[PDB]
Amino acid sequence: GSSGSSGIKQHCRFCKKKYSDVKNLIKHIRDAHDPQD
Ligand SMILES: [Zn+2]
Repeated sequence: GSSGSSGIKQHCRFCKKKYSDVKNLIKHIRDAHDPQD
């Protein structure tokens, strides 16, 4: 009705992908991109 229904939005700008669970996003990057390294 009238209430900001929480909803996180994480997108791998790098590959313009989408991951429901952020935890996966991080693992996906360090696995594919791995820029930090
Ligand atoms: Zn990616």
